[PDB]
Amino acid sequence: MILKFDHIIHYIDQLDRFSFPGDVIKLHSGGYHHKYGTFNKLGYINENYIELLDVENNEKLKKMAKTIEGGVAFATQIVQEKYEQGFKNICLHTNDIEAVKNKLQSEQVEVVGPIQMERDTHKKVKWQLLYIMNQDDDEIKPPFFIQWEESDSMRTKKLQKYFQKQFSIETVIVKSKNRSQTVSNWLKWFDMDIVEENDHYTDLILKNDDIYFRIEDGKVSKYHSVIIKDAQATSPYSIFIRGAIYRFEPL
Ligand SMILES: [Cl-]
Repeated sequence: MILKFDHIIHYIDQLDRFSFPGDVIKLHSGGYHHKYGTFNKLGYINENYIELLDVENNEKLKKMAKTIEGGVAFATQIVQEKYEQGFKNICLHTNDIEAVKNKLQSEQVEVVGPIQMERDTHKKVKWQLLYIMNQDDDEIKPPFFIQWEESDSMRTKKLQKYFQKQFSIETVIVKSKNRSQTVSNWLKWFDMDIVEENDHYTDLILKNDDIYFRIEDGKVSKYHSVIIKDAQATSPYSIFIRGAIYRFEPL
């Protein structure tokens, strides 16, 4: 199964007022997720993006969080994680979500979906989501899967106008209070390869993508930071904003 990094979710309260410092990453207004009462703004990088997410209809999201789908859904994590701002999850791209569902189901991993999804464009974009429902404990919310209705790469020719090619996502850093468990689960669910193992962290990689996934020991369990290679940077820097860390590195 060919998996690639699709997007990272950052929960930001009062997202309509929000912009990145010095407009380092340009943003484009997204749409509204009718099922959940959430809306987004998108930071297109290169064949992947940053999804900034907020809640417009709180009563709808709270209702939805109490359902079975709500126990796993990306939007309802806002409620379940007590409205704490920051990176919520990562989403992995597939061209065959049914093959992913069958592969996980053949390993007895309880899945939710495929869930049909849509949002209107400012001029309709469709996709399906599939979630992992771990019966055991999760320190880290499991990454979820996406299959865009639009073909690959029919999506790359439509969004190339928005891609900011000076940037390239390199690494996603996850802090876990149970690294051993997080690694074991991610190797099982995502068919990842082991890159590095030491007393502090484990680096993982998808078989069909160049992004590193660093799971490091921490006093917290969370999606912590993203490392973005910046072609226009001469010196590294980090931006802490609304509970998330965006690290920028030259080359
Ligand atoms: Cl975990």
